[PDB]
Amino acid sequence: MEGLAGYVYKAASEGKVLTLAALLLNRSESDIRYLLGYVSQQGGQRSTPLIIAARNGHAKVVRLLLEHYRVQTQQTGTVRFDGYVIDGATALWCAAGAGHFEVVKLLVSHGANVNHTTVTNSTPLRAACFDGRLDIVKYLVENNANISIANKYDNTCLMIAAYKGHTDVVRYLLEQRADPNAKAHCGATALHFAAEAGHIDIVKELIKWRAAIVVNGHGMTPLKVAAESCKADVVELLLSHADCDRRSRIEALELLGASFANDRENYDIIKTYHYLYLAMLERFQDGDNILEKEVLPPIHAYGNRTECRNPQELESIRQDRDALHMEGLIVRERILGADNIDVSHPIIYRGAVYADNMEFEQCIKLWLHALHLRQKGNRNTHKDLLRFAQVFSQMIHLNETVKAPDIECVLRCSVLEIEQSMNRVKNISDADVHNAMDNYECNLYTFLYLVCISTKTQCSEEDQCKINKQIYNLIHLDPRTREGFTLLHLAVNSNTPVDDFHTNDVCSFPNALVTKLLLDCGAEVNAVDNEGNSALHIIVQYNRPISDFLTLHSIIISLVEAGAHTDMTNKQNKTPLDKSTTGVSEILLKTQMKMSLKCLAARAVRANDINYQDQIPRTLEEFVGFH
Amino acid sequence: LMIAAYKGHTDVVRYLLEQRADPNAKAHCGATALHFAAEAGHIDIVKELIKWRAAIVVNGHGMTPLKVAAESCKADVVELLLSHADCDRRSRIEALELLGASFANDRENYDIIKTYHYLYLAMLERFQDGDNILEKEVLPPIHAYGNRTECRNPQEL
Amino acid sequence: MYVKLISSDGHEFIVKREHALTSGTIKAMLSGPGQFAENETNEVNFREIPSHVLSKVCMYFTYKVRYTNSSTEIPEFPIAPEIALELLMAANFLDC
Amino acid sequence: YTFFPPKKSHGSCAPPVSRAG
Amino acid sequence: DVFLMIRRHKTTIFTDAKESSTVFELKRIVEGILKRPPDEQRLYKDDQLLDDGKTLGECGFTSQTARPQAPATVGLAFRAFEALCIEPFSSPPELP
Repeated sequence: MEGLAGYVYKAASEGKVLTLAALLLNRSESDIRYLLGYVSQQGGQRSTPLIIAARNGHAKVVRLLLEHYRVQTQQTGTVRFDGYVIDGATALWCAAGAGHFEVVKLLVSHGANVNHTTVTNSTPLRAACFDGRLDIVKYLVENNANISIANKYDNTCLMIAAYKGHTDVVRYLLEQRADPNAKAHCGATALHFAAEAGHIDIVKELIKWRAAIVVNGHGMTPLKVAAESCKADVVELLLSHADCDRRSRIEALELLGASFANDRENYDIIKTYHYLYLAMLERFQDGDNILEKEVLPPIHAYGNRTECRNPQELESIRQDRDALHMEGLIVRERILGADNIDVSHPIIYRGAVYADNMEFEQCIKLWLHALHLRQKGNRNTHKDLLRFAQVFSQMIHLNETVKAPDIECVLRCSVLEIEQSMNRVKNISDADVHNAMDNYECNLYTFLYLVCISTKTQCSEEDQCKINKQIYNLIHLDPRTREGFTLLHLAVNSNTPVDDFHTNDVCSFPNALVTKLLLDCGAEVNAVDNEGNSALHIIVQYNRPISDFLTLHSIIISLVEAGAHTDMTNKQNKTPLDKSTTGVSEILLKTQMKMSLKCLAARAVRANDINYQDQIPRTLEEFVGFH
Repeated sequence: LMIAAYKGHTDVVRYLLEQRADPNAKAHCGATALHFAAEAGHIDIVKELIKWRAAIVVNGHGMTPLKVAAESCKADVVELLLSHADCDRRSRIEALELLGASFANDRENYDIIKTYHYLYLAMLERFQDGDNILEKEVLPPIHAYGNRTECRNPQEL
Repeated sequence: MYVKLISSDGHEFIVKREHALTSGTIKAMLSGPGQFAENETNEVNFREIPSHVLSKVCMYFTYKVRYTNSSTEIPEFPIAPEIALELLMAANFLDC
Repeated sequence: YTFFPPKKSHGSCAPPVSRAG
Repeated sequence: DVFLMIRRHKTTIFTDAKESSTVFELKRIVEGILKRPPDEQRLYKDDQLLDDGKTLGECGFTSQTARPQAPATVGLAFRAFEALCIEPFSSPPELP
């Protein structure tokens, strides 16, 4: 039974032998086998009592269970609670991930499962390498288990040991003559993972095993990755690999200096200048067969600089920090192209710093260029749009003007990103549908915040027309949330979430200007949700009729003038007069009620319950449907 | 309790009322600890006192705490006091009218659109029943404010 | 000056022009080649709906003329259950 | 200076508001 | 401002009568709209004769009784006067 399953789970959790023995006996065989071969749903996650016994290092109770019964370790369970909680793993997987050697050895001694394959085909060796215990890895290797198991993206245990700090695990893995040239899905052959966390010993061990250098899928060498991670030690080690040439040395120094120019943890402008001057000196070190810096066309977002082709211009900007950071951004963009994953993360950091230092217009340009690059890369830029809305609301709250073409550009980019988000949501059925829908709702909320900011900015007539065109384009795809909420519903609802940043000071929902702009852009005023509520149904449920009576009056006037039905019904057959829950909203709706004979006739038809099917025009059938 | 309600320190007054203080604390001027909160627009303090049921009583100047809240242009406390479920209608019409009047002429709060909308809502709520119409009793026109005679109709408003 | 509404049973329903101008298709029927600019009949035909729905439509026209802005307490319009689903189609056809 | 009346505080100083009231 | 309905065997008129008014005004307007002299016209309301222009209230209708939702039926009698031969409208069909 489920209660008996909980009882035996609690008995096995405390590591008590006699309590579990008294709760796993005096019964038949089928119930006992069900008890020892099922998971218990604890805290929203299903887990075997053996899992919770191995997690606490209760080796005696599970050993006596193996002695007194024939319980197997092949039970399907989760992996860990560290942001994964995916099922399919065996009990030996969590035993190896629990950092307890004795439970692993007793599970191996009775029905070893060293070659378990989950949905991600992760062996217990993966969990042992994640834990970082040498003895468990050694015993699992001695248990005749393959060490060359590659996942769907080729998650080799050597790669995940190089990513972690366990140099002992990776050195034991390479001591068995494992292949270091293991290709991954992204082309990372275990050196990009090694030289990303600044593991000098792991990188030295892999270079000792001659892991070789190959450019991955993103067009980056492992040395370029090392320079990207702001780790000088691994760069200095890789520069002595004897196969680097002149082309990949000065560019690696420039990439390291650019990474040091704009980073959160590692921000040293003097180190950046020293590395840049060293790279410039190494370029102009002989005078013959000179390796000149390639000159990209100037970019408006990065000021108006034209790189540093000379040591003189590099020297003159030693005391000017922002020009140095712009130069670092320029050389990073030149080296890494317009296709790297982390190409805009230093740009994001610099924009955040600029906003924190009240430098806004340059921050706006930098974040606009970063958004353009990320949209070129086709990634989830919901957080970038959230930052856009936050900085725009901060500028508005600080009584600072906002450039209308910038608003139009970020609105159009957000519209396109919402289009691809809708395409992804349509494509995604059940893999990450919750995350996709959360990003969908976040994109909708950010668009609403941007619209609210745009309503509070003085803009040109052409700029206003372009913004209205963008809003028209977004509405004419009809985005919807989980509970059928259109964009108009979100602009009318009082329960629309507002971000904890400066959006609270400016973007307040319900907002009359947002709804007026949406209806002037041709939003569907009669659109219903999953629950049948219209925009007029939600606006009467507003529980603050007098504090912001301006907002309520303007939005009801706009909804009625746009053509909302002041008499339609939801799925619960409730008129917004009846669903008004407020005297003021009821009175405003009654004042704005434009009565018609069709409405009264349909309401009397619905109230008296007359079968209207196949007796009315088809377009009138919908009229009976909501009236 | 009275000064804590007047001041913005909601923690102090909430601790005082949680320590079983007096909710009906009369002052020399008649302000029973609700006017001090509903003069500075502290919505949370009024919420805390209503949770503790501070009760509504007319002060010395012939004003309810709702009347003071309407006088100080603070609309949110006016709403909260109207949602007390013991208010009747006439108090609601006069409170909305006083809120519009206070919004008409004040230093910190001066928004004539708020005055027009609140007076419109007061007139519509007043002329809601159709029958049993609550016609406004009007003082005779005073030469100081021009020669107007209020707005007894929504049309003239 | 007065609009003469006939029905399928030949019952006349002469009402005021301003009363009958609320319904859009009534205005359309009066316009076109049907002005009859001698303000004596202004007659229109209805060869598809019975007389009781015309009676209800005329009473609704007087209702709308009387109660369009008179306070906010609009009186309850009387609709019989049997005549329902016929006044609805008539109202849709009259765009009332 | 101008003509702006500083009496909005005087309408609120009639309540006993001070260090002591 | 009481709404009245005047019905012959086939035709029907919808008119509004002021509360502070008499029957003479409605007789005049029905004479103008029906080109018949007032003496020929008879207000056989509720199978009862009525006077010419004395008082609206004594005739049997008030503001509440003859509401615009359903004004009271008034039969018109003409000299050969005719009886109350008001032909009823068509019966609505029964419920499905």
